[PDB]
Amino acid sequence: MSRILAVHASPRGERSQSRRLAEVFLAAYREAHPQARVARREVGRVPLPAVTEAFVAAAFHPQPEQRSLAMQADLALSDQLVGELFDSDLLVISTPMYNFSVPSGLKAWIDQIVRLGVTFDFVLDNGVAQYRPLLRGKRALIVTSRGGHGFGPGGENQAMNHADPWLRTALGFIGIDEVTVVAAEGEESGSFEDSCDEAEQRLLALARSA
Amino acid sequence: SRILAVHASPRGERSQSRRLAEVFLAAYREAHPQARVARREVGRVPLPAVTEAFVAAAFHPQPEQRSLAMQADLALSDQLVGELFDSDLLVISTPMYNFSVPSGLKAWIDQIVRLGVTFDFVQYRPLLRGKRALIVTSRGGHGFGPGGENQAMNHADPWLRTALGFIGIDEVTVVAAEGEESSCDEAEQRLLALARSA
Amino acid sequence: MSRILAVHASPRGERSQSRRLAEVFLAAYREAHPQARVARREVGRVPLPAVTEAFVAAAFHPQPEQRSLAMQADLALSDQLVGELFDSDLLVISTPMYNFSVPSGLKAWIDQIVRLGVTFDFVLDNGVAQYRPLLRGKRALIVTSRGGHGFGPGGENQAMNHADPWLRTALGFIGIDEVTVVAAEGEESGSFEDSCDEAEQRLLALARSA
Amino acid sequence: SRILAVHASPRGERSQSRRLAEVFLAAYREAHPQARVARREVGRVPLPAVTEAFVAAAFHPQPEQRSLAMQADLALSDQLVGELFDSDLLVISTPMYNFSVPSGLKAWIDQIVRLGVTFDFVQYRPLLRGKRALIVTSRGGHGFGPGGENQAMNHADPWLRTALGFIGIDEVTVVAAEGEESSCDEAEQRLLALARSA
Ligand SMILES: Cc1cc2nc3c(=O)[nH]c(=O)nc-3n(C[C@H](O)[C@H](O)[C@H](O)COP(=O)(O)O)c2cc1C
Ligand SMILES: Cc1cc2nc3c(=O)[nH]c(=O)nc-3n(C[C@H](O)[C@H](O)[C@H](O)COP(=O)(O)O)c2cc1C
Ligand SMILES: Cc1cc2nc3c(=O)[nH]c(=O)nc-3n(C[C@H](O)[C@H](O)[C@H](O)COP(=O)(O)O)c2cc1C
Ligand SMILES: Cc1cc2nc3c(=O)[nH]c(=O)nc-3n(C[C@H](O)[C@H](O)[C@H](O)COP(=O)(O)O)c2cc1C
Ligand SMILES: O=C(O)CCNC(=O)c1ccc(N/N=C2\C=CC(=O)C(C(=O)O)=C2)cc1
Ligand SMILES: O=C(O)CCNC(=O)c1ccc(N/N=C2\C=CC(=O)C(C(=O)O)=C2)cc1
Ligand SMILES: O=C(O)CCNC(=O)c1ccc(N/N=C2\C=CC(=O)C(C(=O)O)=C2)cc1
Ligand SMILES: O=C(O)CCNC(=O)c1ccc(N/N=C2\C=CC(=O)C(C(=O)O)=C2)cc1
Repeated sequence: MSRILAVHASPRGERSQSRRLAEVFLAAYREAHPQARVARREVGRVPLPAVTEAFVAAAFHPQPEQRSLAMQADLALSDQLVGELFDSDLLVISTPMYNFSVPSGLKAWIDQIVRLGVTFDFVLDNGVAQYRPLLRGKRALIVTSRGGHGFGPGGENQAMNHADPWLRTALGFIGIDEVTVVAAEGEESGSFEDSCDEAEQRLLALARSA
Repeated sequence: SRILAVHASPRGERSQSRRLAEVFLAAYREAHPQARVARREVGRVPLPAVTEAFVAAAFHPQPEQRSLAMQADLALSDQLVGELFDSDLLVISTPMYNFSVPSGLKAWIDQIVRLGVTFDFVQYRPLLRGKRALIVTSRGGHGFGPGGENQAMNHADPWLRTALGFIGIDEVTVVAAEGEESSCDEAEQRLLALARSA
Repeated sequence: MSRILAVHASPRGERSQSRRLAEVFLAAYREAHPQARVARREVGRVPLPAVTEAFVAAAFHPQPEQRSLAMQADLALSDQLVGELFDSDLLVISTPMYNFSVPSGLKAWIDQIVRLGVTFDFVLDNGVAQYRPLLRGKRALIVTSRGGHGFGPGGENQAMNHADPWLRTALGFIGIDEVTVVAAEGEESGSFEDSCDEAEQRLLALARSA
Repeated sequence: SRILAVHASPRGERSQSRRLAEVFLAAYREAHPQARVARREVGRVPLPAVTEAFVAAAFHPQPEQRSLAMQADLALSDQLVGELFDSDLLVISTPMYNFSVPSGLKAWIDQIVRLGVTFDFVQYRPLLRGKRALIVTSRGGHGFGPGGENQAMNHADPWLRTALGFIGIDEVTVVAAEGEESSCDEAEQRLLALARSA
C-alpha cells in the first residue's frame, strides 16, 4: 500500500547496473503489491534543465501569488516534479557515482524540487533564518553503482564519497530522514558479481517488508 | 600566467561569486598586464550532461579507432579539456546550491575528467601538472567552512577539491562568502591580496 | 465549452508580443467561458529536448508493446505532450518569426508530437507508404509576431515565410486542418501599434465566437 | 578550400545524410590533399535555443559596452560565427523532419545570424561573401524536390536557402536522397562528381 516515485539517473539503459538493480526492487515490490502505483521519472537518459536566474526570481518571489504567467511558466516543470514527490510515499533513486558525485541530471532534479514555501520554509529568529522541512511521511531508497571500491562506510575512500552522503543531506533538508542506501562496487573491474548479488538479496528483502 | 575562468552562477550582475571572481581577475590583470584570461561560462548557458554515447566514446578501448560520430560526441569535451591544458591558474566561481554546486558545474567536471587525457589507469594517476586553482564561492547560510557547525554538510568546494585532485590539481585555495541570504568585504580584500602575488 | 492547449514559443516574457496577444485571446475566451479549461505548455522560456536517435528507435519500433522500460522513458515527455493535445479541443500557438521560421523550441515540440501510430499512421499500397492523420475534431489558432513587413498573403516577402505556412503543413499532417493565423508585423520598426490593435480586435472577435 | 561541415542528424552510422556528406568530404580531400575540414555537430549534441539574454546581447544598441555577462551569453555564438568566417565551403547534412529540419539545425542558424556580424541594417545587407554551400539532405518520402507533387510542403532546404541567402551565402547546391522510409546511388555519384571539381 505504498505509492512509489522511481527516479532513474543513469544515462545508460539496459547496461545500467543502478537502473537494473532498482527495477529488481520495483518488480519485487510489484509482486507483493499488485495494486501499488509506481511512477517513473527519467533524469538520466533525458535532459533536465539547470536552474536559471528566471527560476531563482520566481521561486524566491516575496509575494508568490503575484508571479506573472511567464514566472509561473518558469516554475511549471518544478511544480510537476514536486507534485510527483508529494503524491508518493516511497522515493527510489537509482544513480551511478560520476566523478565522486552524482550525474548532473540528478543534481538538476534536486535543484528543481527544493522549493521555498513548498518543500522547505524558514523564519528569522533574531535575524537568523531558521529552516523547516515541509515533506513528512516520506521514505527514500538510494540504489547506487560504482566503478571503484571502498566508498562505503569504513572504506578506504569513504572521504571521497560525495554522492549518496550528499543525497542524504539534501533529502533530509526537505524532510526525508528515513533513507536507505544499497550499493554495488567494482563495476569497472567486473567479485562485482558478488557485490551485485548481495545488492539484489538486500533489495528483495526490503521489497518484501516495505 | 594564463588563466581559465569558469563561472557557475546562472546570475549575471546579481551574482556574488561572479562579481568577486571578477574583482580578483581585474586585480590580477593590473599586476600582470600580459596575462591572458579565457572565460568558460557554465552557469548562464547550458552544458550538456554525459550521455551513453559519451561513455562509449570516452572509454573506448582503442581511441585511435573512434569513428567520426564518436569523435563528435567528444568534441565539446576536447575543447573544454584543451582550455584547461592551455592554462596555469584555474579560477572557478560558484554558488552553493543545495549543499553542492549548480548542475552546470557538475556537468563541466563530467566533461573534463577523461581517461587517457586528464587521468590514466595502470591504480589511477593524474595527468595534469603545474596547475593551481582558486575557488570562489558564495553561500546563503553560515558555518559551512573549516571548523563550522555545518562543515559536514558542505559538498560543494570539498567535492571540487576531490575531483580536481583526481586529475592532478592539488594546489587549491578556497575563498568563501557566507550569509548572502541573511564577509564579502573580507573575501574581497582576501582576493585582492591574493591577486598581488600570483 | 472548449478545452484549450496554449503553447507559448517566445523566449521573452512580458516583452513578448506574440505571448501578449495570445493571452489577450485566452483572457477574452475566459470571460465568455468561466468554466473552460486552459492548459499552458511553455516551449520558449524553457528548453525542449531535440529528437535523439534513442527517440527514433522507440517511436518507430515495429512492435511497440515490446519497448523496454528505458525505451519508454525515451518517449515519456512525448506521451505527455501528445496527451495534452488529445485532451484539448483548441490549440493556440504563439510564436515569433525567427530567421524566417519558428524558434527551435517550437520545432522541437512539433518533433515530439508527430508520433507513428499516435498522431499519424500509414499503410503500404503497392509498396508505397500512405499516410493518415489520427487527430480529429481539433482546431488551431496561430498567433505570430514579426519584426519586418510583407510576410503575409500578398506581401512582398511572402515567399520567405517558412514559419506559419510550415506550421499549417505540419499540423495538417496530423489532422488539424482548421487553422487560423493572426499576425502582427513591423515589431522591429515600432504603425506597429496599428498592426497590434488590428490583431487584438481580430482575436477578441474569435474568442467571442469560439 | 577550407570546409566547415555541419551535421544535423541525431543518428550516427545509421544516418544517410551524414554518410553521404562524409562520402563527399572524403572525395574532396583526395582531390585537394591540403584541405582543412572543421566539423560542427548539431544533431548528436544539443545546441542551446536563443534565450531572452541572447536577444538582449545580440541586439545591444552599443555592442562595445556589452558587459562580461552579456558577452558570455554570446560566446557560443561568436565561436559558431567564427567557424563560418574561417571557411570557404559550408557543407550541411540534414534529414527532413516534419517538413523542415531537426530543431538542432534551426538552433544553429539562430546562433549565426547576428546583427553587425553576418548582416547589417541601413534595409538589410548580407555581410558574408565569397562563400558557397552544399546542402545534403535525406528524406523518408518522395516528391519534395523541384517539380515534385509535394514541393510546396518542403520547408527544409528551401528555408535553408532563404536563411543562408540573408547573410550572403547565395551559391547553394542541394543534393537530395528520397525514399528512405520506403536515388542514394545517384546522389552519391552526384556528390563524387561535385567533389572532383570544387
Ligand atoms: C563519467 C563517469 C564518471 C565516473 N566516475 C566514477 C567515480 O568517480 N568513482 C567510481 O567508483 N566510478 C566512477 N564511474 C564508473 C561508474 O560509476 C560505474 O560504471 C557505474 O556502474 C555506472 O552506473 P550505471 O551502471 O548505472 O550506468 C564513472 C563512470 C563514468 C561514465
Ligand atoms: C537553488 C538554490 C539553492 C541554494 N542552496 C543553498 C545552500 O544549500 N546553502 C546555502 O548556504 N545557500 C544556498 N543558496 C543561496 C545561494 O548560495 C546564495 O544566494 C549565493 O550567493 C548564490 O550565488 P551567486 O550570488 O553567485 O548567484 C541557494 C540558492 C539557490 C538559488
Ligand atoms: C533571433 C531572432 C530572429 C528574428 N528573425 C526575424 C525574421 O526572420 N523576420 C522578421 O520579420 N523578424 C525577425 N525577428 C524579430 C522578431 O520576429 C520580433 O521581434 C518578434 O516580435 C519577437 O517575438 P516576441 O515579441 O513574441 O518575443 C527576429 C528576432 C530574433 C530575436
Ligand atoms: C522525427 C522524424 C520526422 C521525419 N519527418 C519526415 C518528413 O517530414 N518527410 C520525409 O520525407 N521524411 C521524414 N522523416 C524520415 C527521415 O527524413 C529519413 O529517415 C531520413 O533519411 C533521416 O535522415 P538520416 O538518415 O540522415 O538520419 C522523418 C523522420 C523522423 C525520425
Ligand atoms: O589517497 C586516497 O585516500 C585517495 C586516492 N585515490 C584512490 O585510492 C581511488 C580513486 C578513485 C577510485 N575509483 N575509480 C574512479 C574514481 C573517479 C573517476 O572519475 C573514475 C572514472 O572512471 O571516471 C573512476 C578508487 C580509489
Ligand atoms: O541536523 C543536521 O544534520 C543539520 C541541521 N540543519 C542546519 O543547522 C542548517 C541547514 C541548512 C542551512 N543552510 N541554509 C540554506 C540551505 C538550502 C537553501 O535552499 C538555502 C537558500 O537560501 O535557498 C539556504 C544552515 C543550517
Ligand atoms: O528580394 C527579396 O524578395 C527579399 C530580400 N530581403 C527583404 O526584402 C527582407 C528581408 C528581411 C525582412 N525582415 N527583417 C528580418 C528578417 C530576417 C532576420 O533574421 C531579422 C533579424 O532581426 O534577425 C529581421 C524584410 C524584408
Ligand atoms: O493535401 C496536401 O497538401 C498534402 C497531401 N499529403 C501527401 O501526399 C504526403 C504527405 C507526407 C509525405 N511524407 N511522408 C513523411 C512525413 C512525415 C513523417 O514523419 C515521415 C516519416 O517517415 O516519419 C514521412 C508524402 C506525401
